[PDB]
Amino acid sequence: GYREDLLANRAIVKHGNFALLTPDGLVKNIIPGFENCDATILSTPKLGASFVDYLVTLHQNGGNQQGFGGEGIETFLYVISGNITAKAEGKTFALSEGGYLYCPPGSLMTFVNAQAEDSQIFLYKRRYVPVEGYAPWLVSGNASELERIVILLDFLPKELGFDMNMHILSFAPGASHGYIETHVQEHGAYILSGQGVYNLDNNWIPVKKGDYIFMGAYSLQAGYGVAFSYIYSKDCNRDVEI
Repeated sequence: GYREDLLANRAIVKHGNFALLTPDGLVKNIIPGFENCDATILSTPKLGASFVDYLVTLHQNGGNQQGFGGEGIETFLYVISGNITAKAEGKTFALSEGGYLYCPPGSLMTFVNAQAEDSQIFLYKRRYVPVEGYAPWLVSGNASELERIVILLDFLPKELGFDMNMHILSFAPGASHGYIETHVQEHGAYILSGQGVYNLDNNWIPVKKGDYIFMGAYSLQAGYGVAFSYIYSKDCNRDVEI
């Protein structure tokens, strides 16, 4: 049989713990402000996340010219593929694959497909948490130009001004290393490329390009290549308010 039919139907959920979503096999979301593009909402508080993230494929002139952000809301955009034109804080950014844009609270973001063919984007937003004597700021660039800490990438500054960060993990084929972790902090991962196997709630699940995974608070993760790379969020630098 076709390797594909085998991997058909993997969308599993364990609210608050984890969820494997396959945005493909999902109904599109009609979100005001988004024109000529298919938007599909992923993690949301109703799933337990303290953020909302999206996967959006932009058709010709697809994007959001209305302004994505919101008051007290910070956002982050990542060009999965194609070319778009983002705008924020009066500036303009020509983002190509790997191009990213972070906006501090308040600085609405707009973006549109900059090419003829479809451009695919990954969106993320959360309610920013201010701390005395600090503040975040607009950050933009391309993954290519990022440090190369297997390879870990840190998209945002580590300063307390920031209360979150986006990362990309890559695993070359002949790799002998794998991913693992336990955490109080949630995670939202979108598999950028390759194919691998994850171990969420003690069960192995083949994972692949296009898949999305919600790792809830207080969960154990693990995965390995089989180039396997994925982008993922992570809140940080903050105490827990009660």
